[PDB]
Amino acid sequence: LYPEDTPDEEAMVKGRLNKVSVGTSGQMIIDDALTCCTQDNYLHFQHV
Amino acid sequence: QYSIQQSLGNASGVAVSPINADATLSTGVALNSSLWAGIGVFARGKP
Repeated sequence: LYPEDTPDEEAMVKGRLNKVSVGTSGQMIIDDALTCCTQDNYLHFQHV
Repeated sequence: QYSIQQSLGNASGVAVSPINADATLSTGVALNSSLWAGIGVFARGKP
């Protein structure tokens, strides 16, 4: 919907937002998994 | 394909650093070529 515009990856990481990208086979893919945790104490990841 | 970035940031994409080589450095000097230089008076030449 918004061509010729690119997001800021670092701003999204600081704001704890998960973005999307284009995969190898031309399929849109979720390239990160983060949670709504302000600190970086191993809790922003969803795995733990 | 797509561009390969260098010195990746804080998340997501992967990167490859530029090729680093320093032990392979060497200096190329002939050290055997001999040439002579001089001045003189000649019939034809650019002064």
